[PDB]
Amino acid sequence: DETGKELVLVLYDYQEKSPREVTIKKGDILTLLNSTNKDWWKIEVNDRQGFVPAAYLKKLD
Repeated sequence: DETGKELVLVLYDYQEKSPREVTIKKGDILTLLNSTNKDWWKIEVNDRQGFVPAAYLKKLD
């Protein structure tokens, strides 16, 4: 994790809305840190970790 193993493809741009969210760019390949919640997954982008919509990411496997 925390940069390595499970990766995800960002399907659409996403602008953070809550203090626990992060902003992601469409077309980015990022580390999937936690996919236990159906609607909200934690990922890493740059030097940040936070949630974004699960539907806005595709799991790469």
